[PDB]
Formats: sequence, C-alpha cells, structure tokens
Amino acid sequence: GNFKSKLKKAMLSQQITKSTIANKMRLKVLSAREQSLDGIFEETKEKLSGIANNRDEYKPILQSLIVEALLKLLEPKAIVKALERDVDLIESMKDDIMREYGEKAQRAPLEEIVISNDYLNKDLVSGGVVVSNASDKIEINNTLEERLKLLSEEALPAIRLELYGPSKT
Amino acid sequence: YGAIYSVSGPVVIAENMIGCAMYELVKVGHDNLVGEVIRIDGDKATIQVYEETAGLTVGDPVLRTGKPLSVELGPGLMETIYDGIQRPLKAIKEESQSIYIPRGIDTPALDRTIKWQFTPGKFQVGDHISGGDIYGSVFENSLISSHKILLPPRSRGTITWIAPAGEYTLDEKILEVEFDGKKSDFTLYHTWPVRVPRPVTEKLSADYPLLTGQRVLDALFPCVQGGTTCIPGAFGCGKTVISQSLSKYSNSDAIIYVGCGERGNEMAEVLMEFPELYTEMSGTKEPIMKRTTLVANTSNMPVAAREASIYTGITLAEYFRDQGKNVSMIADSSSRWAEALREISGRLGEMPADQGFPAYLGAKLASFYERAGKAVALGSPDRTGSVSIVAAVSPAGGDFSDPVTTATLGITQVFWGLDKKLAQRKHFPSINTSVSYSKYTNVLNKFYDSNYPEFPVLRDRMKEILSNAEELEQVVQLVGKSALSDSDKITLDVATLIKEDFLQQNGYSTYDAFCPIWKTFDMMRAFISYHDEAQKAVANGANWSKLADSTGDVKHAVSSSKFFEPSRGEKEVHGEFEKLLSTMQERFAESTD
Amino acid sequence: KAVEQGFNVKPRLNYNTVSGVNGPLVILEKVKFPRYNEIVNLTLPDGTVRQGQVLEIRGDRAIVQVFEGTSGIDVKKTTVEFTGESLRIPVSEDMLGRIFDGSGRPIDNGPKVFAEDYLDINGSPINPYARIYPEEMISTGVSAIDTMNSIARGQKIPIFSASGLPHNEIAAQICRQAGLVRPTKDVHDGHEENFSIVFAAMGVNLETARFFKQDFEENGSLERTSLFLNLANDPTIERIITPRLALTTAEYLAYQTERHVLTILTDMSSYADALREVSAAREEVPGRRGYPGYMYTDLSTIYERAGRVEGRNGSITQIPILTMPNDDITHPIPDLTGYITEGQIFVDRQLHNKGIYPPINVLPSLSRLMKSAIGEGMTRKDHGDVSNQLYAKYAIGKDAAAMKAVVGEEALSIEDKLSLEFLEKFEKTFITQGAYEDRTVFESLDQAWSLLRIYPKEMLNRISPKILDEFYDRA
Amino acid sequence: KKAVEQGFNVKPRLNYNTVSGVNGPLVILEKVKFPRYNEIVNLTLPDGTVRQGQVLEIRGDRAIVQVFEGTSGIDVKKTTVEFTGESLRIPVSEDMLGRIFDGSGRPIDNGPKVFAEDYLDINGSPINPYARIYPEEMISTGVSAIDTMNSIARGQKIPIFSASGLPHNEIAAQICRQAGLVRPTKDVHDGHEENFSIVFAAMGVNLETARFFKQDFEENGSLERTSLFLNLANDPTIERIITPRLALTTAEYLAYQTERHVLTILTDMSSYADALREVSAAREEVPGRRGYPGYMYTDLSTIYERAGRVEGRNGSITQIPILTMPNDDITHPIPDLTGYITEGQIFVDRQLHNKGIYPPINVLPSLSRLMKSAIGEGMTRKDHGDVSNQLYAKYAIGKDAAAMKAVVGEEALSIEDKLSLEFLEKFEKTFITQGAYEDRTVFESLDQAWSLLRIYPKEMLNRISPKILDEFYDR
Amino acid sequence: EQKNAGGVGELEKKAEAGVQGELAEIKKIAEKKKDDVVKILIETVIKPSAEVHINA
Repeated sequence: GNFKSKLKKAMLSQQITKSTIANKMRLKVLSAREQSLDGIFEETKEKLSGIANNRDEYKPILQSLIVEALLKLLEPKAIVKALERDVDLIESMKDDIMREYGEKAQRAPLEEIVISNDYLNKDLVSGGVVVSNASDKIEINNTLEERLKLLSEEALPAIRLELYGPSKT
Repeated sequence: YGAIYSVSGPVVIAENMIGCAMYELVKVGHDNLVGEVIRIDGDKATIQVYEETAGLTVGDPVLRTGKPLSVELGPGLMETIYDGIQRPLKAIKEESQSIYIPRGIDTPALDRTIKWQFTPGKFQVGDHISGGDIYGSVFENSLISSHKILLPPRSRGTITWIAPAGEYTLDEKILEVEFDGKKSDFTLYHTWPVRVPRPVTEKLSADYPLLTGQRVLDALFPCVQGGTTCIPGAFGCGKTVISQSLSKYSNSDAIIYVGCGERGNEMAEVLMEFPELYTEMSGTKEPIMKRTTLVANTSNMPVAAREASIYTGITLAEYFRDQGKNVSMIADSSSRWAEALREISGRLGEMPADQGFPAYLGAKLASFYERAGKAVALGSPDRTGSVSIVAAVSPAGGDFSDPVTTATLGITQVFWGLDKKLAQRKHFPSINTSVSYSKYTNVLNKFYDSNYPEFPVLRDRMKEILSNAEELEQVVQLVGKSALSDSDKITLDVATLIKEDFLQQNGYSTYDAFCPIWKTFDMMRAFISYHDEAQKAVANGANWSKLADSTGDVKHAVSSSKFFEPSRGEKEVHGEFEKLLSTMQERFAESTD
Repeated sequence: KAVEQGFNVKPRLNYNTVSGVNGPLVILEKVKFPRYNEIVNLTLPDGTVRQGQVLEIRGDRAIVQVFEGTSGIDVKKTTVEFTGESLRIPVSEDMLGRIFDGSGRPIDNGPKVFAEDYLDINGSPINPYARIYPEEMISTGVSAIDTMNSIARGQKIPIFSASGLPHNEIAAQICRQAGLVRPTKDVHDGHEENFSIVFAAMGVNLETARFFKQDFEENGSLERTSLFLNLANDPTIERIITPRLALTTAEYLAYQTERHVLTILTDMSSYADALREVSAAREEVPGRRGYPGYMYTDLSTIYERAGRVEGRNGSITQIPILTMPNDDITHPIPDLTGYITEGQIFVDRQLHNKGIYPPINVLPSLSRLMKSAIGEGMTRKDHGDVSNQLYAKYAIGKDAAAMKAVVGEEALSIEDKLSLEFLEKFEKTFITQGAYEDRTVFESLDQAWSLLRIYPKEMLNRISPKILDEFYDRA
Repeated sequence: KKAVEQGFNVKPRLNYNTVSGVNGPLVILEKVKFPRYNEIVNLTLPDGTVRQGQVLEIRGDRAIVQVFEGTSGIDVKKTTVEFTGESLRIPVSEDMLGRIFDGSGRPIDNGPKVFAEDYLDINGSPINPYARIYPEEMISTGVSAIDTMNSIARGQKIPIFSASGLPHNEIAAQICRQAGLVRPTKDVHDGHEENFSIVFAAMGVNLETARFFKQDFEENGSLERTSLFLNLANDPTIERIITPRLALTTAEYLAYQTERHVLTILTDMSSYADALREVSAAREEVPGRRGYPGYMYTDLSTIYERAGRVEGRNGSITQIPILTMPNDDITHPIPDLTGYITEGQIFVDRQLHNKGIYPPINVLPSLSRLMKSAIGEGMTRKDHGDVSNQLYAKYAIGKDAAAMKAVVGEEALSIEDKLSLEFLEKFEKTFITQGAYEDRTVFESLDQAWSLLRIYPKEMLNRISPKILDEFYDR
Repeated sequence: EQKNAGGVGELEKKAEAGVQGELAEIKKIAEKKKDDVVKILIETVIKPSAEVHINA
C-alpha cells in the first residue's frame, strides 16, 4: 500500500498530464485553423475597403446596396446615413435609387430619401450606408464592414467546403 | 421627470417615464419614497415602492435616478446594522430621535462623518489600474484591520492622482483615474447594483471545511468555505445554534447575517445578542459585531424590502470576498424571501406556477446561490476570497413538498434537513441523518488526507451503522427485540449510543458548545472502535448481554467522552482519547475470555 | 409640545360621481387628485353616512372599499366626500373602560372619545434597532402554557383553536391570571401589576361578546379595557380595520403612556375571511386558498405591532385567537400566522373531546422566545429542562399509543408502557386545569416533577444530570 | 456535390429601436417588419451590452422577444433590438469532439468558434418511425451494476432516476469516462472500425459541479470523444431549455450525418422541466398538473425520441437522461413521464448511498426493458442473460431474508437464505460497490458475477440453464 | 514518479512536434486557397440580393 498509493498517483498523474497535453494540442490545431481563417477574413476586409475606394465601379455597388436596404425596410420615406466621402454620390444617385425602388418593389416611387448629417464613422465603416425608417427607429445596417461581419458567420460552412472539401460526413 | 398614475399598494404605476430602464431606482412622491420599476409599458412604468405607499396621489412627481438598486459598499459597513435597502438603522434612530423609521428617510448607508485612516497601497501616479485593483487600506476595526479598499469592478484607466496616507471621510476624493479623456473621480466608497454578482477573475473549487461546530454537521455532512447549505430553520436548535457557532468559531473573516422575513422580536433578540459574542472568540476577545454586518429585515417591512434583503446581504458578502476574506453569509429563512417573491408576483399579476410561487423561483434561487464560490478577486494583487451561503429554509407545515425547498435542493451542495421526530424528542440538533447530504464529502478528501486520514472511512462507517440500524429499528419496532441476533443487537445499541452522544449536541454548555474538528474525529474513532470491538467480540463466543453488563464502564466512558472540555487543547484532549481507546481495547480483550 | 398645528380648516371635496358598485367596494370616477389611502364619507340616498376607504387610485378613478357594506348605495344620488387624510382613530387615555364598535364608534352610552391625539391606524414600522427583546415572563397561570410555552411580556402568541373549541375560555382565563412571574412589587401601585387589556372581538357571535364583557366585569378588568366589538351581524369589511384600531389604541396605551397592555384579537380567521372578500372583489391574483397573495404582509402589519421598545416602559403583549378552519395547521391563515408570530398555543379538538380543559396540545404548541424567559433569576432554575423533558416524553407517549393501536401491547418496551402511563397522568392532572385554577409556575413545575418521577432517574435523559441530582429525589 | 454554397448570400438585419414595452423576461416590440415566430435577436442595452433574445410570440407587427440573461437595464428609448433572420441553429462539425460548449452553443473553453460544417436547426425533425430499427448491441458503461444486469443497448434511451442529493451527478461522469462499445473488449477484430463518441449535456448544474465535469473530462481522456454542453444554474433558463436540444442535434449529426455511435447524457432533466415551467408561465399559460405545463409530455418526448438506431445509417444515439427525483416519488410528473417515454429505469437509491456504497444503484427496481437484445452470444458472453437473471433472483432472496433475520432469528433461516445473506453482503460490497475510477469491462464484471454466484451449489442456481452452469460454474 | 514527469515533458515536446505538421498543412492550404476565398467573399459582399421580402 505504501508503494501502491504513490504509484497509483504516478500513473493517474501521468494519464492526466497526457490527456491535458493532448487536449491542448488539439485545441492548438483548431485555433491555428481559426487564426488562418481570420487572416483570410482580414484580407477580405482590406480588399473590401480597397474596392470601396474606386468610386467609378463603387457607385453601382452603393446604389444597389441602398436599393436593397430600402426594399428590405419597405417604407415610403427613409433616412440614409453615409460617410462624408459618399454624400455627393448619394445626392447624385437619389433619383436613380427612388426610381429603382419604384421598380424593384411594385410600390410607388420613394417619396423622399434624406441623407443624414450624422455621418458614419469613417475610421470603422469601409463603405456602404445604414438606411433607417422615417422616424429613425427601424433602421437597417448595410455597411460593407457589417455586411462582411454577417457573411463571416453565415458562410463558414461554405468556406470550409471550399478550402478543405468533404471530410467524413 | 414623471408623475404617478396609479397606486395599488407597493405597486405604483407612474407615467411620462419614457426612457427609464428596468429595475431602475426611481424616487416616488414628495416624500421621495424609494422605488424601482418592474414593468415598462410605453410611458408608464410599474414601480414597487419599498415603502408604506399610503398618502400617494396621482400627479406626485416620480424623479428617476438611473441607477439600479445599489448597495453603498466601502468601509464603515463592517459593524453596522442595515435595513433591506441598506438603511443604517442606528443612524436613523440617532438622526430622527423617534423610534420610528420615517417614510423616505435618506440617511447615507455608510457613516460619512467618520474619518478612516488610509494608506496609499501600491499603485502610483501614471500607473494603469483595473477594476478590483486594491489601491489602499483602511484600519476599520481591531478585527477587520486593513480593510483593503478597492476600485469599482467596472471602472478602469490610468491613475492621474492618488491621495497620500492620512484620514479621510467617506466622500473625500481618494483616487482620480483617467479613461480616454474623461477622468473619473473616485472616493473611499463605491456603489454596486445588488442584482448583479460582483465579477471575479476565476471561481476555484471550495476545498477547506467550514468548521461549524455541531458534531453531526462537521462529521456526517461537512460544509466547505465557499459552499452552500440549508440549515433547517427550526426553533431552539439547528438554525439557532449554527448561527452563533458560525458567527463565533467558524474562522470566517467576515460575516453577513441577513434576516429576511424574520419575526420582529427575533431580530430584537439578534440585535441584543451579537454585540455580546466575544466570549470565546480568538485573538484578544473582541466582539464579533466588529466582524459582522447584519441586514435586519422584519416581516412587517414592505414586500420588496424583503425581496431585496438577501440581495443586499449577498452583495455585501461578495464585497468582503473581493478582499480575500473568507466571508460567510447566513441568509436566515430564505423561505420568507421566496414568499416575498410569490406575493410580489401576485401583485404584479404574472401567472404563478407551483403552489402560487412564481415560475422563476428556481432561477432566482440559483442566481442567489451561485454567487457563493470561492474565487480569486478580480484585480491585482491576486487574492483568494470565499463566500459561503448558509440559507435557512423554514419548512412550513410540509416536510419537503414546499416548492421552495424542492427548488433549493437542486442547487445547494449541502442540505442539513430537519427531522421532525428528533425535534419532538427534543434531540438537539435535530437534523435528519437519513435525508441530509453533502456533495462536499469527496472534495474535502484533499484536506482530510493531510490532517485526519481516517476521517472519511470513519464517517462512512458511522453512516453505515446508522442506516443499517434504522433499517433494523423499522422492523424491531414492529416485531420486537427478542429475535435479534447479537450482531443486530450491537448495531442497534451502538446506533442508539451514537444518536444520543455523538450526533446529539447541547450547543449551550461550556463543553460541546463548539466541538472542534479534532475532538469530533476522536469521538468518531472512539465510537466506531467500540462498535468494532463489540462486533469482533461477539464474532467470538461472548454473548452480548453479559458483555454489555461487563463493559458498561467502557460504554459510559465512550458516552461521556463528549464531556471533554475542548478548551484544553488538542495536545491533551487527544491524549485523553488515546487513553480512552487503549483502555477500551484492553477491557474488551479481557472480557472476551 | 403644543399640537396647535391642527387649528386649520380644509374644506372637503364632495363628489356625486359614483361610477359603479360591486360587492363591498364602490368605484368612483372623475376624482381630482385622489389619495391612495384616504377614507371617504360617502352618503347613501337615505342620508346616512358610510365610511369607505380608497383602495387603489388610478388616474381619475378610485376603487373604494366601503365599510358597513354596500347595500343600499346607488349611482344617481350617492355623494362621496373625500377626507384628505388616512383613517385616524381619535385616541385618548380615557377610552380605557368602555366598549367601541368595530369601526371606532363608541357603542357605549358615553360620548365620542375626547381625543388628545389622532393616530394613524396603520401605525408605523418600529425601528428594529429601537426595539428591545421581551424577556420578562408573564405567568399566564395555565400550566400547559407557563411551563412549556411560557408567554413573555411583549411576545406575540396566537391561540390557534378549532371551531367550537373553548378558545374564548382560555383567553378569558389568561386575562384573569396574567401577571409577571417576578413582579416589581407586591402592591398594586408602583408595581403596575395590571395589564390594561385591549380586546378586539371581530367576527364573533354575540354570545362570545357577552361572555367576554361579563368576564371582564366579574374580574374587574372592564375599568381598564377597550373592547373593540365587531359582532357577526356587524358588517364584514369593518373587520379589516378593527384589528388595526385595537392595535393603534394599544400602541398609544403602551408606548405613549408607558402602560402595560395585553391585546387580544379574537377570531382573526374572520379577519382573513374579510381580507379574502375584499381581495376577491378586487379581482386580485389569489394566494393558496383564494386568500389574497399579500396576506403575509397585511397579517404581519397586524401582528408585528407588538413587543417592548427601548426607552419606553410600555409593552404590547398580544394573543390573537385564531379560528383555524377544518382543524389543519397548514390552512393559510394559521400557516401564515405561524410565520409571523413567535410561537402559538394549539387548542386541540380531540383532547377537548376527552373533556380536558384547557385542551392545549403541547407538541404543536410553541413559544419561539420561551427559551429566554426561563432559567435562573427568572422563575425556577429547572424550568428549561423540565419543559423539554415533558415535551419529549409526551411525544414518546403518543408514539407508544399509536403503536399500541397498530400493534399489540407486547411490542411496547417498558419505556413505552411507562410513557403511556405518563401521558395519561399528564393529560389528566397537568394539562387539566380548572377555569379559575391559576397555577403559579412554581407549583406547575412541582406538579411536573411529581409527574416525571414516574421514570427512573436513568431514563430522564434530556434533563441535565445536575438538575436531576438536585430535584428528582427531593419528593 | 455539396450544395452548401447557398450560404454565401448576405442578409442585412433590421435593427428596431421600438421596444415599446418590457414585462418580466419579455420585451414587446412594435412596427416590426414581418417578425418570424422563433427568431434569435441581438438585443442591445443602452450602455452597449449585447443580450441575446428569442422571439416568443408575434401579433401583426408586434413581437414579444424573450430575453436571456435577465431583463434589468432594458429601457424603452435607447435599447435597439436586431433581428437575425433565422431561428437559433447550432454550428456543427465532425471536430467539435473535445469542446466544452456553453448552454447557448458558444464554446466556453479557450478554443475558438467551431469551423462549422453545417448550421443544423435545433429542433431538427422527428425520426421517421418506419426508418427506425430495433436496438441490437450493448453499449458498455463500465459500471458493474449497469453493464451486466441493467444493460443498455445501442439505441435504448434508459434514464437514471435519482434522489435529490445522490451522487448520480458523479455516476454521469463515470459513465461518460468509461462508456464504449464491447467490440474492443471482444478482441476478435478491429473494435475501432466504427468510432464511438459521447455528447454530455449538463442542465441546471451548479458551478461546483460544472467545473467538476470540465476538470474530470479534461484530466481524463474522455474529452477527445465528448461535446460537453454545460449551462450553469444561474445561466439563463431559456438556455437551459436550449441545451438538451443542442446536445441532441449534435448527437443526431455525429450519429447519422457522420457514422459514429454516441451515448448522449442529459444530466438532471428535472432542472430542464423546471426551466420549461418558466417558459410556460412566461407565455401566460395556465399551469397544468403539479405546476408543470400540460404539454410536459410532448416536450419531453421531442427530446427522448430523438434517439435509436436507423435503417441505412450505421450510427445510433443512446440516451441516458439522468433526472433528480423531486421528492423521491415515482408519482411525480417528471419521473412518471420519463418512465412513460423511456425504455426502463436505473434507480440510484438513497438507502444504499447512506451505506457508503458507490454507485448506489438499486438493482431490484431498476430494469432495462430491451436489455435482452443487447445480451447473447454475439455481444457479451453467452451466459450474460442467465447471470443477470440469477443475480437479480438471489438479490431479492437476500433482501427479504435480511428482512427476516430480525424476525425469525439468524439460526432459523434455511441454508438457502443463509447463503443468500452471505451473497448479499459480498454483492453489495464488492460487485455493486465500484471504485469511482474503476473501469470494469463487461467480461470482467461477468467474471466477478460468477465469482460471486459460485457461493451457491450448482443445484441452488436453478435460474441459470444447466448448459451454462456445466461450463461456467467451475473455472 | 520521476519517469512519469520526464515522460510528461517528452510527451509535451512530441505533441508540439506532431501538431507542427498539422499547423504547417493548414498554413499551406490557407496560402493556396486564400486568393479564391477572398475573391468569393468580396463578390458576395459587394453583390446585393435586391428583393422585396416575400409577403410583399
């Protein structure tokens, strides 16, 4: 028994250390894969910020995002918040967005879209706009950073089936 | 901004209250009765008013405060009696000389006029600080010396100015930290919402026993510093003895006694009692009131006060846990708190689930209990605190069918359930050694193996004897003792000896008032070895009637072993028990032949 | 010291806007700034005045419970003048000696009480720090009470009793025999050995009212008692405020005049019934048995106005008789009284059927502060252990009787047979007591010892051996 | 091909600042655009705290969002609630084995979010009754009292009924550490050909036990096969309803979309029922029997019946839903309904636990209805069924003869009963009694059972078939 | 006990060595497929599904 207690302690502690080390290694592999995925997402975010800069091709993207937000909100008068750089673009595309919402949805053309003076944080939002109902109560977020945030959660399985392929299912 | 729109008792439905948050304090009426919202309906906000609502009229202003029900933590609350809302009762009596607590009495929860000595601690100017970081130390009592004042858990930033050593009242600016550009201004006290647990870095495993004194509690169903229990709340003994025992001897560096729903005369007893409990406490005989807040809350006081009484108590206990003090929080009669929840729901109108209790009773008890962990405080320097609930549960008419006890049983690791038969026999303490349990028997083995190696084996033997003999008694009371074998007679008789001399404990005499762990272990050894000697002797020829007659002296010795005055110290009490056990063994060896 | 602040006239808004009336509560509309608890002097079309009380204001509506019932009220002609203040009983030291109707009107031939102060009936919370623990025992004389359930001066201790049991006789006996075990002095003056009872008969049949009146007359207590009678034929919501009226007069008497008062509240089960009626006509969420959810608080406010106070020589003992229905303690009235009141005297039916008086059953009876009004320096030294021993052996005897019923007498050990003999002699000679016996606690303890001496000294195990060796063999 | 490419579309989420009302754990919105019924929301507090909530009811343009993590702090003006477009759905992948998950699906350990293979819906779908197939082979649990003579078959859903304070919550850890197929024990071929896993699900466990589970699965090797879904007692109760659904969805994934078997554990389903009461009363539903909602049986079945083998897919979910006896009575709705849906019961008995036995399995009432499927020549040894039968019979004989030892004396018992007392002592102390960390292979446990039954002569083993005795009794 | 401690240290080192291969494979796969995953994510984010909610 004098040897039995300490030797059982030795075997139990060796098994515990082996199990803990194995768990740490498995979590390390999983966390390394997650860090690689986060690096891919960070490259995607930088690419989105870069794509927002080319205004010539970004204007259709902004108009379509505003149209999608207005269609989802489905209200006849909406307030749109955008960065200071895109205020002129929104003002120029107001009529086109009104007409498109009058055609994308079978509603009448939008009564009035007002660009808010509370500009979005240019240091965080890389692009897009955050539409809001006439009372600024029911607001939809359509910023490119927030869209990528939604996508990074709604398309993890597609990312896996793209990068790795079917494993054992 | 606001205005009353309905009154129905504690429920006062204000209006124009748009913007108020749920559970937010909101002064009510021109008397500024203190109330909190519990339902928001557009403008309106149903407020429970914590007061005698009589006299309120529509149009009475209800001015928000924007802070949840907050307890004023900090030095000064160590020695003081508090009401459920943390009203200092003695301060109320002093400022308002009448014997009545005036409606809507402001009195700060902590004495502002007192000037506490203060030492600067560790952090210096320009040094970053975080929530829970100790930045000072105040000499509160001779028994809570170095009450380490600590930064509020949420706030953080870099220090820009820290006051030097000296004396400061409660409001004095002690520390001025800067976060972003807005530099918060910190004083010697800080509030905290009682409804949210005080955050900790990490909750460890409670593994050092809370020596509660009563023999059956420490031996059969041990409790642990940082655990949780249910003393039965019976009159005379059980609750009454355990409260004083854990107050005086349990080595809990701080204590909070929150008597929610306790009868007024019982509190008047407690208030005249705790100032007089230095009789046998360690150190240099200081009153334990220097070491215990108590949250007095008589039943007559309004419902919401009873509901928030144990929240205030447990937030104070969490505060004293965040300084590394092994605080214990004796929540007396939590069934009264559950009744308060029942009737506040009834006023509120929501559909009750069980016996009229609200459905969320289980979740509410879980939230109140799970703040009982032994945890490291949140900020540097690292320090290990531990709060341990002791929630008396008045059993009412029923035994365990009452939904409060049933919902509690799924949470508390330790449950010293009452035994009606032992109470009717006036067998104190009267806990039921068949339905009680302690999920802390196995975690404590780390402690037992170092100090008392045979303690778990002896406890298992004691339980086995008691259970086998209760089985046997359930038959002999129906048939008779004639047919019992000698081994059966020994099991039954040793069970009677145990139940009368080990489990039973006066709790009032100078001996056995607080049975320390070593004396309890030695008596466990004596009784178990007596049973083993009897069983081994009758395994040989000797019939048991003659053996009992011949070793009545040994039986009386092991029975009167309880009389050993624990103040003699382990050095000689253990010697007495060694002598007793040796004479026991030699007498049984003699009488075997 | 002057109360000259009262010389002001506040004209009272007089409505005619009774929206509707159902059950005992009228409902009012178009009120201008209603107060939550202000009473209302609503006048019926007959010209009579019924004193209501606002129950819950809401905007310009005010549900008003109406004392004296709602029969005869209407909508077209009922006028409800609002007094601006809550119910305030005119209180004085001259009320001592005359009989008040339930709602404070003096049914005695004398005039209205010439009050020197108006106390709110709801009182106010007594600062628990300012409260002082009641330790002076009162010798109620009932041996079943003084020995094993000792009432201490300031304690609350309801006499739980079945319907039809003689709880009234027990309460009258306790009034007749009340007195501290170690009084201040022998003389009536200086010692003040007379409790100035304040008795509140609420929902009692008129025979009980006559019994209490003539029993106070015979004893001479009627010169120092304020009988708040609210009989059976008296209204059913007036029972809400009769206990509050009695307790606020008791508070005036004990705390503000340093007098010693024993406040009986008879038939508080009827109070719970009245509360149920009001809170079931309010469409409230009901509690365990249809009773209001808030019964605990509005019974604590009745009970917890008892006990001594620091700096005042007065004290409010109170013994609220409680007609527990169907004779089960877990009924929500006795179950919610056992919570609030420290201890209870359980008047038990099957003991009464066997002819024992008083039919007090010890095991369910309790006094949660008996432990401090005993021992040395107050009553006999051995009181605390004798009480425990009597309780334990009574329980053992009852268990032995149950076994004897279930299983033949053979299975009973010698201890069980001795316990059966002890229980018989107990119920027949110690619990049993004449209606005027007045057993002082010392001769009660002597009887208890002459009873316990049935057992061998080795068998009185709950008695400390010192008390045994000192008292057992004295004989 | 994989059709999961549909997940690349981005769906912007509306963010309503219109929380008109707040009531208990509910918040009530207005002017909502098509509010889906069951729909997770990220409710933002005024200070910026995100607090998940689940839509509980819709009416026109009003959605009664039920909020996790309490409700305190939710105002009417500044709080903004954002609708995620779909109901709650766990992200699943074949490599969550080894992640201790929180109640709401978020990994609570230091690891990262699961690289989801799929986002399976929580409630899943009922298993096609025609697509079930009968449980066939043993799923060894390492516990001697359970493996031999309360055996569990792949697909059976057998509970562990347990008293309030019994160590059932440690038997769960023991099973989860020691569970496994008998194929590796068979040693005739590769037993790891078809992998095994476990998906533990603790519901309502206090932190002193959740940390015990996490530590005891990390320290031992059981984590690389377990998906420990811990939610605490003070974690939001809606998460307590979610957790069993979470664990069963993970189990359905691992057992059908992949192929590995799984022995899912549901700890303390009584606490899950307690949380279901809160959900039911939140919807203002009237309480059914005992306070539990009348549809208790439906939402218990929709958990239990998500288990069993499947035609085609090789995997199989084995449930062992542990539940605490509310007051140690089978008649309680939760044990009654669980035994009414499950395939048996495995008691843990207070009486044995007070003797210090571990595990305190009470064999006499415990039974596995479809045990006979998992017992035979192919799986376990061929003598397993008769060993179980004989052990149960001799244990019953031992129990009643231990009852008679006190009635007819030890010497008057027949030699069968004397041998039965000896067998019962050795049984309860060596066979049922198992070290907390002692893994006993079913073959080894049967060897102990034989070493225990050879107390009796071959003639007294009437229950065992002679063809088995003639080759197993002597060895 | 000493052998168990040494084996624990050697097992930690061997586990790090074993996980190094898997981490290297993960980095290689990420470096190979990043240029395509980023392109797909950018196309999905920048291309909106302008469509009135069903129940228009």
